[PDB]
Amino acid sequence: FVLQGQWMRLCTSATESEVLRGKNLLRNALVSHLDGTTPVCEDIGRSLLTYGRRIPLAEWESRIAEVDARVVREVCSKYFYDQCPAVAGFGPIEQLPDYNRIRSGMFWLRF
Amino acid sequence: VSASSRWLEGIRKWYYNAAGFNKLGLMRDDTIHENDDVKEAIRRLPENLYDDRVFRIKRALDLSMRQQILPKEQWTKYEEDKSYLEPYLKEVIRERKEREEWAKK
Amino acid sequence: GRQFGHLTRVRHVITYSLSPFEQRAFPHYFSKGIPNVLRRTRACILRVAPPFVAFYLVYTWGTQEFEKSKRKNPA
Amino acid sequence: MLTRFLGPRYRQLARNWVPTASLWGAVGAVGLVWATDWRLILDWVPYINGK
Amino acid sequence: MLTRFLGPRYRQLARNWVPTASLWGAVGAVGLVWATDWRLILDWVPYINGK
Amino acid sequence: TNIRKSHPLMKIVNNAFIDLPAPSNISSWWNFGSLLGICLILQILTGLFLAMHYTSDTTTAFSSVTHICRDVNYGWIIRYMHANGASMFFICLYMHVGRGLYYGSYTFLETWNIGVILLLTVMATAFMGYVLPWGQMSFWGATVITNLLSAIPYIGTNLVEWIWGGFSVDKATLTRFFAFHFILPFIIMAIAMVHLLFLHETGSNNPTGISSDVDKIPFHPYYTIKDILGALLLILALMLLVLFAPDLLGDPDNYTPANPLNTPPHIKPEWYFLFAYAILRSIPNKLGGVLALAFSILILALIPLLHTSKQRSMMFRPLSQCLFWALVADLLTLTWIGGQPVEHPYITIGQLASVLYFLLILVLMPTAGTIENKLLKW
Amino acid sequence: AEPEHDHRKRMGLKMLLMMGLLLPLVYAMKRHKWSVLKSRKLAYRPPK
Amino acid sequence: VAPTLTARLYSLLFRRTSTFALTIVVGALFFERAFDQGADAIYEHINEGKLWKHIKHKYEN
Ligand code: HEC
Ligand code: HEC
Ligand SMILES: CCCCCCCCCCCC1=C(O)C(=O)c2scnc2C1=O
Ligand SMILES: COC1=C(OC)C(=O)C(C/C=C(\C)CCC=C(C)C)=C(C)C1=O
Repeated sequence: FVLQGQWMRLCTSATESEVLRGKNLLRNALVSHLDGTTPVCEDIGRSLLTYGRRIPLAEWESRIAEVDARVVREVCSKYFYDQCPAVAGFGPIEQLPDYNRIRSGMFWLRF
Repeated sequence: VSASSRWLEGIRKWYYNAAGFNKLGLMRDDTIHENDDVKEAIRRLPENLYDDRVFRIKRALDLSMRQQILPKEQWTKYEEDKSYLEPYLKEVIRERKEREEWAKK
Repeated sequence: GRQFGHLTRVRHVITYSLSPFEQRAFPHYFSKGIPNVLRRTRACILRVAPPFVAFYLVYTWGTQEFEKSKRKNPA
Repeated sequence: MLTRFLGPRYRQLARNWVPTASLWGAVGAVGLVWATDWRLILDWVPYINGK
Repeated sequence: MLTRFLGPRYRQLARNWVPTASLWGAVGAVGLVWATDWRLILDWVPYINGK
Repeated sequence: TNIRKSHPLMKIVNNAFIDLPAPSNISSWWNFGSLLGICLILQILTGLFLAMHYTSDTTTAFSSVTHICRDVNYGWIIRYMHANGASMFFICLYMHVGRGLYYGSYTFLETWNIGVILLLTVMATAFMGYVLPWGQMSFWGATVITNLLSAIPYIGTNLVEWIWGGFSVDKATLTRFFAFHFILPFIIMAIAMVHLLFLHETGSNNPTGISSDVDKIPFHPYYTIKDILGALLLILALMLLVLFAPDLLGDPDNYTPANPLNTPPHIKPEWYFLFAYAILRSIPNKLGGVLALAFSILILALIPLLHTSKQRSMMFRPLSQCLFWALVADLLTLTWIGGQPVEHPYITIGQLASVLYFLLILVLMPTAGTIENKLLKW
Repeated sequence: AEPEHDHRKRMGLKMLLMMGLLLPLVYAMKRHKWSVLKSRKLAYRPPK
Repeated sequence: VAPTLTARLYSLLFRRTSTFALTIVVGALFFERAFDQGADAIYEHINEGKLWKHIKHKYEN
């Protein structure tokens, strides 16, 4: 319920403030991730496969800095809103919501 | 040994096919009414028999929902039908009837 | 009452499912449907039909007989 | 399916609750007598035949 | 006692739910228009003035 | 967390109609529960909108209903909807008790037992109902049914007058009745909720009779939508009646204003009482005949005690399956007999169907159940 | 006896043409939501 | 035009539960006209001279 209602809140009514938090959290993840020979090497190697470049940290900052609440509500709604999810479930899963009811969770009636 | 007890057997095999729980992969012991005596004997079933029982019923209620039936191949052969519950059920009733005689004195 | 999570114990069973926006609501509706209803009727006729034909013949007789009973022919 | 309830103890325990069950019909009838003013019975009772 | 609800975030979040709330009165009135057959309004609508 | 789960009121709704585990599995024969509900409020609504115009005095009681159909804007739909609603309420009752018997549902004692109390109550209501326009079927309706109490040893007479408003069916009888017919459906609604509370304790039985704990599904969205199609189909079978054949399942006697001097030749109750009518006039005893009618319905009370089969449902029991449809057809037989006058074959066949009903249920079905036990080595 | 006659037959036509739209659409609505359940595939995978 | 139109419908009208509801409400008004027209006119055509709407011209003013 809570995970789904989160997705939807962010689809519809992402405030300005939390997006700056996420932006910082992401910057902090990024710099911190590229710590020492092994991460940076892995990121060189992978990046050239997947982007055909290495994308310089400043470019990521640029790409991050662009994003705000609208850029969230937009890009969330595009991917999340009223979309069929894939669910996988394992172990004691009697109470795992029926798929219809999960898929109902993928949009708000109020919106 | 007998022509006639092979006939009571043929009547029994008829009624079995006719009842048609087989048709949904069920066994006779899947179909039993759950009372207290029955409920406990399900409690007493070993892990595998229990897990096999839940699957049979799950498969059947699924078919019953979609108003279907198995391939004839996949039905439960009368001879192949194991009264896996019988001994447990009997032991339960046996224990209950003891408690019942004791309650009488 | 009784609630999901607290119903019964179930081990080792994989359910595969599909979203209704991924699949037909009416799939092989006459291709597969008509063969089934036949099969289901075939399945049940000899239990369901005979009491109602039993009623049928007792109705059409009792009608025939009642109004023929309110008649004379000689004297 | 009441075979269960036939044994020495059960007859002791019925025999126990008999004077009580006796009196409970005494309560119940005399109440019905009074509540309907049953006429037929109450004529027998001195004082209470108020006619 | 509603001082709580006055800040930058709250105005962002109202500004978020504005086009929606706009349309919800569009839904609600036009429904009331149709359900009462409001005469006064519906004369304006081509096709629907059936007189 | 979800408001739907914890708010004291919404709680109740969610536990009953949203998150409630139903079987994956229950079929159309389960739709009657809800359609009975849909019947109870549809009867409450039209019944209300009718009560706004009806009057309960004899000298005006016919004339008021006429007033309704012809003058009261849409009083006709509002009325024939109400009158057909009632038979529709009966098609559902009989189908629901049908499903209950076939499939072993009676095992749940208090639920079925409440449900028996429900049936009597709704019978009693619909009788009072057709009395109200004060037609021919109404008067001898109110006459014959009350007079049943006269068969009680020593005290029956007094009661028959006590409910009547004195010495025969009169003014004091219609007013009386209108009040009872108003209060009883609300009482029904109370008992239906008690019925539900007891049901939801176990959750629903299913076509197999094997426990569906192993495959439960949330009521919403599956049985909200299966229930809606079901409800629509009820509105079809209702609206077909009201809009094409309003008079079909009623006597035209009720269209003649009550004459306490007539009693028409081709007399009968409403169709849903025709099975029962047959049963009671098949005995040339006052005392015997009524005691046959009582036992006609209060038999349902006994059904659980006569369960015999090691299996719950009838789904895998062809002997019992056969004797079941023998019961349905026999009941159709008694409906049909109820519909014919007390003359030549009609009499004997009617006595036989009477004996057959009480045979099938009391003796034939318990034995058939036991034979299948011995057939499965059980 | 019945002045409503032609009014009721008029509503009846609508009822018939309306049901004729709704019944397939309500059916299509149920058939949809149960489509998840109607096409579900079970596999049982116990040890040994 | 003949495939990518259920699409066009969905983007513009069906995504938002507002515009969804607006569509059903705006759509219902237009439907109530077209139905009470068409069906009344179907009901006309099946009688053609049984009804006072056709007789009207007989008894003037
Ligand atoms: C299905 C049981 C049933 C229920 C529930 C019920 N009615 Fe009736 N009622 C009937 C029947 C039957 C008639 C008689 C129909 C007929 O023949 O005209 C009727 C007739 C009436 C009439 C007289 C007008 C007429 O059509 O004959 C009134 C007034 C009325 N009911 C009020 C109520 C009210 C108020 C309620 C809600 C408390 C109610 N009814 C619910 C069975 C019921
Ligand atoms: C003589 C018994 C009987 C009568 C009459 C009866 N009920 Fe029931 N009802 C039951 C039983 C037993 C079930 C259990 C359903 C099952 O498990 O198959 C039930 C089921 C239901 C259900 C659950 C839906 C379903 O059918 O499974 C509802 C709702 C319902 N009843 C309401 C009603 C209403 C409303 C009435 C009319 C006042 C009524 N019942 C008449 C005994 C009956
Ligand atoms: C639950 C309380 C008991 C009330 C239930 C009523 C049972 C229905 C039996 C039908 C009785 C009946 C007759 O016997 C009869 O002769 C006539 S002539 C017009 N109506 C009836 C009539 O309704
Ligand atoms: C799984 O079993 C159940 C059903 O599916 C077979 C139902 O459809 C309903 C629906 C009940 C309704 C609409 C109540 C109407 C009655 C009153 C008195 C308001 C209930 C509760 C239920 O338990």
